[PDB]
Amino acid sequence: MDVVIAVGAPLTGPNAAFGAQIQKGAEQAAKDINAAGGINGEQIKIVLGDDVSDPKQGISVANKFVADGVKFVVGHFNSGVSIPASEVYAENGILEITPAATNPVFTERGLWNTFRTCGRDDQQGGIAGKYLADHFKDAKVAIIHDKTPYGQGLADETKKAANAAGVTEVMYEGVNVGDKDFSALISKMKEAGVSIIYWGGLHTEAGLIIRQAADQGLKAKLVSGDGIVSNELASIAGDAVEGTLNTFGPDPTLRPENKELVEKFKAAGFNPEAYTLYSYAAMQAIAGAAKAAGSVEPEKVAEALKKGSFPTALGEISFDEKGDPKLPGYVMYEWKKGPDGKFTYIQQ
Repeated sequence: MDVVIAVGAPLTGPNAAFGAQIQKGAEQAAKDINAAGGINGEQIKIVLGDDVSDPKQGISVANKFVADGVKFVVGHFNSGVSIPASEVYAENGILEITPAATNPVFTERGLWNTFRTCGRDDQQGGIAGKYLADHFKDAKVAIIHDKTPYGQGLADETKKAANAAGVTEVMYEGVNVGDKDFSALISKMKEAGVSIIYWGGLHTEAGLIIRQAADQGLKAKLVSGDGIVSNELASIAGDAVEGTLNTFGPDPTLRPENKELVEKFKAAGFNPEAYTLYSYAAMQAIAGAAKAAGSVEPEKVAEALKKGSFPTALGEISFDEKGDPKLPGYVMYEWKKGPDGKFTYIQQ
């Protein structure tokens, strides 16, 4: 009997590009694992669910997955979607491994079923806050967030770390996801002499802020997190994106062992940037744990995940008792033109 594994992701909406990263990564992994004999001799069957980065629609997706006999979910992208969805999964025998949701709460509720291949925002904010102090000790910093669990959570972790390292922000403000006119906020930052904008949120709002700041004559560098790692940031922001900084884990497209895999994605018409291989790796973790467990039962796969180590596109993966991966930490990237002439994030 096929092992039904769902991709829960923002396939449409503002974060569609990330939905594609997750979908393409998981789909290719399923194909590759199936070509090698499947999981414990059984083929993977992928089902898709589009959460539109909307917790309400994520819950409907979660319900659809339960009804369709889903056993494992790779996803979701947004913490505000993944946290509520994970409860539905936890109550209905479904293991969820997110490749991108970073809010600490996701693995801090004592649920048997929650795992990640990505890091978490207490780790990320620690790195970011220390970076602000190390490189912009005397700068006037504005901390702006998108009023979501993820965005404000990351801003707050960064604030805490920056504050402890001697940087006191001159502004701390929330904006609403979906809002697009930042003129007043940018003017306020200009009046305040802001030269650094720390952004707790995603690429859509980040790109709008970067572009509008340039247009309005606010000379400030935007610093953000894992939420902005898409080419679409550059598409929205334009050339003004140059110099932008953000934290992200290791870039797995740069791992030598992934050379052929990355070439294969490109031959299929997809640029497997950012979370693509984090999603690929989540599928690999499920397969490896099931192999070790001698079972495809989600509860048994969960126990196996917390015991052993497994080969993935991210490197050898293992998990702590809360479901968080033991993988390399966050590093700071800068936006610059890559060898292909496009602005992208490159590790400093």
